[PDB]
Amino acid sequence: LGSTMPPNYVARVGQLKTFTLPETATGSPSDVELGKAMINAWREDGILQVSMSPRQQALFENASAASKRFFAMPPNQKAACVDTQSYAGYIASYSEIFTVTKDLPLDEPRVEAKWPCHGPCPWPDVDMRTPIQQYMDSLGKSGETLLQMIEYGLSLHPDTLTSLTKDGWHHLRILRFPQNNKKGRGIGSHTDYGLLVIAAQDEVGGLFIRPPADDRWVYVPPVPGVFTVFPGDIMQFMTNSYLPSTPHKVGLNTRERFAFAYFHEPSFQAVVSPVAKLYDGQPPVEKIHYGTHFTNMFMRNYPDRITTERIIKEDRLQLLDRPELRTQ
Ligand SMILES: O=C(O)CCC(=O)C(=O)O
Ligand SMILES: [Mn+2]
Repeated sequence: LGSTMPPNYVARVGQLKTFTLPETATGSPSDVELGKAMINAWREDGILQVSMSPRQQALFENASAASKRFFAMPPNQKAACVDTQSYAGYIASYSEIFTVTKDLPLDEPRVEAKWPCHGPCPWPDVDMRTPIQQYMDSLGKSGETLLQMIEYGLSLHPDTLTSLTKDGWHHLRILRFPQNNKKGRGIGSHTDYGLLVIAAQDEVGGLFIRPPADDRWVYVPPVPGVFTVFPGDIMQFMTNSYLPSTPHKVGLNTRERFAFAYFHEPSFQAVVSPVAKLYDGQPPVEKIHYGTHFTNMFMRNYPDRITTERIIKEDRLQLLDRPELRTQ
């Protein structure tokens, strides 16, 4: 067994299905079968595991070392990693996070135009950049494949999902959780606001998920060599909950935990519409502008951040009513 389950936590140990993703998804009968089997795993368990190739496993090991190095920095070398235009940077709460949003230079056209959330990432040095960025380029390649497989298994119109993620606002949440000695939680029960979540953890362990109802909590054990995938609120909105939005909570174990939360997202300028085929005939009139969706939550979950104060003081929430921030 193992019992790597954090202490004082009642849950069922989960037996997950690992899958091996192609490097190049083409629409072959094998890809369609793999997609439909993965769709079945998300509808029965709410989460599934994907095997890492040796290249993917090495980028993950390089990125896992860089994270321990950042959190090993002094409490003020870390606090100085904040930008006035980007939500990227360090947060300390009882986890600690370093979020990597789209790293855009000061002279980039969308940064010059004061678009909300757009700006350069506050790296301590190029030694955290090369590692985590190369992991995000590999995780991005997996995100596009995972979406193509959902398209083939839900028999969706080709490029129904990959058309929104061209210039996707993919972001990574580099997580470190403390030991148990809130006052007893890492993160409470919550669902992800995005499309897909590719997650990774070390051997300590502490993730719990809630599977989709048939017609209690499940502990996700740390299997080496694999990463987990579960969908978010945007996927549930597009699919009329045919693919779920998995609720999940993180508990503190007897050691410190190091984890990664990758969000494969639509473009900041994407207008996500529901899939009519999966709404029995009547799709809602509601559409979600991802840029507004993202800005509203981050100017909300991080309300006293100087990134949020500058948006209200430069009225950047107005560029969101402009059509150029709504056309990809
Ligand atoms: O906090 C989350 O939403 C994901 C955390 C995670 O990936 C983990 O602890 O394994
Ligand atoms: Mn989450």
